[PDB]
Amino acid sequence: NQSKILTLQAYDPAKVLVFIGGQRVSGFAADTKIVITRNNDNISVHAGVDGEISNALSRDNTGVMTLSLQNTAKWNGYLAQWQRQANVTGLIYLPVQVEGSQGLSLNTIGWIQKQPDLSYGTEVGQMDWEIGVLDAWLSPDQIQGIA
Amino acid sequence: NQSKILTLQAYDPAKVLVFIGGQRVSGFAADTKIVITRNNDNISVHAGVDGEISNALSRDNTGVMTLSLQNTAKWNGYLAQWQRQANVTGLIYLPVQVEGSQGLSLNTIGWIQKQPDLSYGTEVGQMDWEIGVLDAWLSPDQIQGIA
Amino acid sequence: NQSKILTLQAYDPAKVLVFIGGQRVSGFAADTKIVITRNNDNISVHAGVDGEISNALSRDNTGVMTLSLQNTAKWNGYLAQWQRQANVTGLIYLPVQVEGSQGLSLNTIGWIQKQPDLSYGTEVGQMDWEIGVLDAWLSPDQIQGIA
Amino acid sequence: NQSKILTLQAYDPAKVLVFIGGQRVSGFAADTKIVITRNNDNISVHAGVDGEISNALSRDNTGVMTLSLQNTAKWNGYLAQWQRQANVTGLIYLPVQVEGSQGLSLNTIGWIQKQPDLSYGTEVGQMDWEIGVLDAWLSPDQIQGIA
Amino acid sequence: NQSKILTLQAYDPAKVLVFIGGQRVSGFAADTKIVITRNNDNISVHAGVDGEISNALSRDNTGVMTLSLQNTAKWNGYLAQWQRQANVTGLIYLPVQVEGSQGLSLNTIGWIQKQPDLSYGTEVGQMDWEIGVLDAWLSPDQIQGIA
Amino acid sequence: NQSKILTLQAYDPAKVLVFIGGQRVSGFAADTKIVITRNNDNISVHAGVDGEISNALSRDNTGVMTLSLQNTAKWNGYLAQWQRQANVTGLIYLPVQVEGSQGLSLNTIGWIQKQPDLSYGTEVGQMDWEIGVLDAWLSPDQIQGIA
Amino acid sequence: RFSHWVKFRMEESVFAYMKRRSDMGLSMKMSDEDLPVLKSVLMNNPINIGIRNGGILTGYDTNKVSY
Repeated sequence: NQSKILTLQAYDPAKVLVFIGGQRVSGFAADTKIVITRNNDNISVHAGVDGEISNALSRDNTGVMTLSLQNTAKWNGYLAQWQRQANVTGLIYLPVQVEGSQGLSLNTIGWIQKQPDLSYGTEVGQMDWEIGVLDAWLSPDQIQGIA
Repeated sequence: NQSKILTLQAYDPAKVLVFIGGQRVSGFAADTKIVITRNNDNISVHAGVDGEISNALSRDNTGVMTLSLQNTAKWNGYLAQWQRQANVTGLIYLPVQVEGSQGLSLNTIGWIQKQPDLSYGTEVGQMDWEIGVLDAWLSPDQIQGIA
Repeated sequence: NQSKILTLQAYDPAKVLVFIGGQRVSGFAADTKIVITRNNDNISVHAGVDGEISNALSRDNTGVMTLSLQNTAKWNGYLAQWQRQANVTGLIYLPVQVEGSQGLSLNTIGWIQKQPDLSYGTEVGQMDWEIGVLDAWLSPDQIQGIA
Repeated sequence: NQSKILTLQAYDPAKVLVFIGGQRVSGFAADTKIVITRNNDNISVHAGVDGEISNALSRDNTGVMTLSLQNTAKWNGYLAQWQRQANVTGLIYLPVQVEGSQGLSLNTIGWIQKQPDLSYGTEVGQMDWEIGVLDAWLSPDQIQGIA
Repeated sequence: NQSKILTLQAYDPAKVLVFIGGQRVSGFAADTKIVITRNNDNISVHAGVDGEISNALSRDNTGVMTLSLQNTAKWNGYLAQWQRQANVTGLIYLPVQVEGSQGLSLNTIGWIQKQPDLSYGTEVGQMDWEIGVLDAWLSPDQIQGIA
Repeated sequence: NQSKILTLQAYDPAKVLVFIGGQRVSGFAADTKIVITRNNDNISVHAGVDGEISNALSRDNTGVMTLSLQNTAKWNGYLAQWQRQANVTGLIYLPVQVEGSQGLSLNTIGWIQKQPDLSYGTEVGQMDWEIGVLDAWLSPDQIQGIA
Repeated sequence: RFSHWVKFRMEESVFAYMKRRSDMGLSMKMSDEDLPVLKSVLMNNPINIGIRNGGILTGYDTNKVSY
């Protein structure tokens, strides 16, 4: 029914901006651009023998962010240099930002957690870089009307 | 055979109402709207060497409720704000209610247990919010003729 | 070959009767009506270093019975009430019976072990109730000619 | 090529005879009639630090035999009675024999290890009885020319 | 391109000879004839806290060889007799050899490690005999021009 | 759109050169030529009770490299000889190099970690040699414009 | 002394590989597919011994450039 159109402007995936270290990322893969996850659930429940229930608030909010890039992309070079930079000098952190075109944003600092699996074949491959983000609270700021 | 029609009125999925905190939820996914589960089975059986059997009644009735929303939905904003609200202030609980159009209802309190995995790609994604419900006894109240 | 017809009367699935608590169950799912299993194998084998073999007879014969019902069925109400009844009052057991139209029967007592996963979507769902049966020896009584 | 025909008489599955307790089994399933397996491998290898190798001969030769029967078969009754017979009286063993039409035979004693999962639906089901066999050395006796 | 033809004579699978005990094996399955594997990797790496790296040479080189035979094959008889022979008399070992038509060869001693799963149905089955080989270094001797 | 062509020269897989010990490898498989992975992630995170976060730099950078070769390839001979060479004499290491036509390169030393599974059938098989590489930092040197 | 040692050993290492590669036929050739191996040839003999013994420096600076 036309009275329940959830998006009056078509969702254009190109509006989703990602900035790492202050430069705009580009050269993404075929299907998925990014994935953001947490490691720990929000609260812990300790239920007693007779049904007494008490809850605790978590204090580890770190998450992991995956970034799919075609292995022919130029940005593979910048990340590869950065790994060695941090391994020797010991400076790992780097600002990270995400723009939620019509969804949830993100703005924190992160570091390269692991390097992907490089494979060469008859087709242009793919790479999944893991950018661990220090704090992973999604922000609704892009949405209007949030009272 | 027409003498075994189990539903004389077609099951309309839009009649299933969900209220969290007193506001009606909207903006659901493509296939499944909700899923309600328990964590622990009802009773424990302790069987002796020679066949003596004795049973115990459980006292942990907590369950988990999953809520599928399109990542472009507006309700993603309300839940995202609520997480930070509770993380700092320490108020986690919130009333939850479900209307069993032609099934089982539910009416209890719950909290956001975990945040989903946000992914951006060529199609409008999806989100699976986990609303832990304190007590998960399904209610047959919507059914008539229950003697 | 027609000299090896294993059933001279077609197997009609509607002849399989199930009575729980003395009322006939109805409102089953699409493919499978029931499944009966044991938990423990019949005997234990203790084999020695040099090949001495000795066997033991089990004394835990409990099994589990699954009962598929459409989530729009009325019998979901009776089971849901029964759970709360037993949780508070402490009376769990209830007679169970099965009629093996052209197979094996069953007649024992059982209780509701767990409640299924309730899901709402674009199609009428399904529920798998677990009726733990105290003793699960299948009976050949329906078969004629068992000498 | 016709100079490498491995079977000059077509393999007829109906020649495979199975006798349990002295009566011929009948009423088998659709695809597989029987499966015979061992539990333990034949010898154990204990290799030293510097490469010294020594071997040991196993003394547990028990195996398991699966027997697929249509749930409408009459032989389900005989096995079901036998279980209760042994559970009370304590006599479990029973001779078992197999005829390898154009393969390997078997001749030993065995017992019912577990009872299958009985399921009722829109199609005639199936049952997988487990007949643990005390000794599971396959016999080539049916093959001619074994020097 | 025709300047990169890796095999100037078509690879004929029938040239692959296998001799066990001095007699040529025959009666193989449909897709795969043999598979040769090792159990342990070649060297062990012990890396220190600060990056010091040291390596060790393995001394367990045993492998496993699988041999697919149609269950109607005559060679099933010879292996079945051999098992009982070794179980009683205690002589397990037996020479094994493989001819790498256009690949790698093998020449060592081995024993029957386990017996396969015998199954009877509407189609001629298959058997996977495990011939543990004492030493599993592949030999390039069939290849010419190895300087 | 033509304003976002990520590669102005088509990616030709034949430009990817691999040198082991100073000789150019050849005779690769059908789909994938190589795969490069690490074993350990880059840094370790130790988060305290109250949210204090501290990080550590890894010092184990070893990786594994897989090399797919048709089992009829001639290079299988060179690797097979090398294994025995190192097993007896104790010299395992050997230079390894990779050319990233339009990607990331690699230049380090490595050794043969395990030997693949040799299988013979109706089709020309395949082999996956594992060349453990001592240090696995990918190099962007082939990319121009890396400031 | 360091410069003389590096010069002598680089010449030695290149010549030894080239001759051994030309003694089996299959002499080296001027092509994009054959020249890169000189990277390994040089990185092997002098450089990887100099780094291990500590004569040649390595790491990162501040100039903000690798050594």
